[PDB]
Amino acid sequence: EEYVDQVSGLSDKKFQRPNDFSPPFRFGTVPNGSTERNIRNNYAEMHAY
Amino acid sequence: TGELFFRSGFGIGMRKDSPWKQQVSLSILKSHENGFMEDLDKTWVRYQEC
Repeated sequence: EEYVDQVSGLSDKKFQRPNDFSPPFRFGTVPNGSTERNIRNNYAEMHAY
Repeated sequence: TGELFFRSGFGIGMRKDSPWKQQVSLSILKSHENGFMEDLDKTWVRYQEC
């Protein structure tokens, strides 16, 4: 028994619905970057969280 | 099963000189930066039945 870990992507329930699940998940990065600007222009609520 | 090799992407073909070339070359980048391509992928490719 081994190798049990997988996620779908940026459309998963873990990213879209942090509160409507197990204790809130965590994910982030540094601000003032291209990835931060892209995720802010794409997913407002995800960035706010 | 296996590892990728000779990873070359697809593309839209056209003649040697045409404004439609640059138009499509900009529209594809805009779609990629917007999210349309991700929706198309998750709709027509990401079946995930197993």
